[PDB]
Amino acid sequence: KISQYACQRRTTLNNYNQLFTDALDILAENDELRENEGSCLAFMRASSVLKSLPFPITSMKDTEGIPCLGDKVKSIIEGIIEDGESSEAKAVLNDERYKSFKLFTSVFGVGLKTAEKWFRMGFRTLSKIQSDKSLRFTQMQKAGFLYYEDLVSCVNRPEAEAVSMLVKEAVVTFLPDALVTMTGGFRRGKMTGHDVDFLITSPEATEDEEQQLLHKVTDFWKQQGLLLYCDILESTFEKFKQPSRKVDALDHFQKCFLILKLDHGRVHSEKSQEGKGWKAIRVDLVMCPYDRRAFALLGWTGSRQFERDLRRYATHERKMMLDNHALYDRTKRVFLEAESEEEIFAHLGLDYIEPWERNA
DNA sequence: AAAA
Ligand SMILES: [Mg+2]
Ligand code: NA
Repeated sequence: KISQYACQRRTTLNNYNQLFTDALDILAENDELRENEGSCLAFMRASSVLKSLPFPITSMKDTEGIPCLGDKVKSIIEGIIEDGESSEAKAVLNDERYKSFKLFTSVFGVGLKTAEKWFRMGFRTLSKIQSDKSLRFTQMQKAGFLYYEDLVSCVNRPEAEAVSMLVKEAVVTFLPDALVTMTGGFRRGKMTGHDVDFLITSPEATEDEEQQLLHKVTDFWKQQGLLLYCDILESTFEKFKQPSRKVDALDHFQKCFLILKLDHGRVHSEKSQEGKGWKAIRVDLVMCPYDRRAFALLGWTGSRQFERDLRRYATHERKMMLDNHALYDRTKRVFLEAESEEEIFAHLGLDYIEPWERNA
């Protein structure tokens, strides 16, 4: 019997139900925009469970025994089986508010509030926003518009690997024992991504050395002329605090949101200049204390739905509190240690789910 | 105030 929890399902990139899940993902995104958290969650859970199926749904009978498929969701599935299209998802794709929100938030530095503001001002295109003489843009938005075409184009695996080399080369210059791991979608087996994320940790670095590494690495790139954008968020990590109770847990580790200049010569692909000879790439770096590296790796590998269900399962089924920094057992009244993701899964009483099986 |  298929579990209601993504952390008890294996979800690989061979999705046999993309016709259904692309429609459910659009409906979930619209409910997020319309601030309908409940309807958003119901569509996300339904989309997630269909992504785990090893076969395509071809009739309503095929949905028998599948959890997280309410009456509203089953009406949407029925409509797609009928003529290969979702009239509901088609109406969202043609909605002016939905189109504007997708288009405006595609800019780095533009979120829900700024997209809503521009829509209510009567803006509908990025050309009209950029050329407006009354609008004032944040430094993040200026970078978002300047490098827009590069940031909107997919980062592929040769580019992600080229970025990994740059990150490792810079990091070991200041901390030679540091462990650098690519996380996010690429760790889950994805061919593309909007950004490249890394977890950095050092077994021998001091509290101060750990704090200074992201500043040293970004100053080095600034000197080389590779730092196009940089925002460093200082750590608010607390060694002895209980893990988050929130549905969507916050990460308190030191991190930085960057835009790096990736020279074409560094990329070893099949297509190896054409234009400027470089590509702007969104990169995130996270630095964590050595003893929390398994919790941080688990949180940053994702997917977002896999993380939500992991934390929900820990709370509701095991009376445990899990977040990117720790695992606390409320019955035993102890923090649980882990040197690997496998040990976290074993503490939770879960069969180990490989990173490429976490595409929930 | 509003970047996973
Ligand atoms: Mg990612
Ligand atoms: Na955005």
